[PDB]
Amino acid sequence: MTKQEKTALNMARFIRSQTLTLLEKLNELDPDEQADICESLHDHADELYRSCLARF
Amino acid sequence: MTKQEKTALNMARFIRSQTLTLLEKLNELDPDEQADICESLHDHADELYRSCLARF
Repeated sequence: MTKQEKTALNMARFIRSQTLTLLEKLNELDPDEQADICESLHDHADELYRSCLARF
Repeated sequence: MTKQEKTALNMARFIRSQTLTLLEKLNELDPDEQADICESLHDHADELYRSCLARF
């Protein structure tokens, strides 16, 4: 278990935690607003993915 | 422009900001770790989406 591996795992734990907080907050908005936010999260996750592939 | 609309927009601005920070940090991990994190973000965005649809 390298230090960097611990950092990657912490990042994953952070994302899981943040996601649960977002669910709680989204429940406070209207359906269409929830849809807009979820779409943005999805699109941003994919741009990150392509950005990592590009910087290779 | 309702208060709730301002909250939704702030949430979007927060997600954009967090995403840019994640790009910076992912560049510090190995390719396979980057792939693992990006996949988790993508899967979590979709679970959120389905969770919002379910709670309707």
